[PDB]
Amino acid sequence: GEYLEMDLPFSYDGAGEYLWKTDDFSTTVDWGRYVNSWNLDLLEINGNDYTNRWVAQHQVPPASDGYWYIHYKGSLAWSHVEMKLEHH
Ligand SMILES: [Ca+2]
Ligand code: NI
Repeated sequence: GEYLEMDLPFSYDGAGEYLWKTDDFSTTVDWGRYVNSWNLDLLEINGNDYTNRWVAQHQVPPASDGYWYIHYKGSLAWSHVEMKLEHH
């Protein structure tokens, strides 16, 4: 299971189980830069459970190498995650 690097903003739609990594999360307080998901079985980031929950990027601790390691699992065509900036 290799973590595939991606850049923000990032979203994914549909079923499957995927491993992604990024170093692009906000580390300063910004309630506009968030992660959200729905209809997932699992969304874990650095061992923290965010499955189907809204969280600001700055609330998610990085790993000790400065990356965020994301494990996604969904079983539906409308399973979804997004990691992005609030448009307003
Ligand atoms: Ca990057
Ligand atoms: Ni605008």
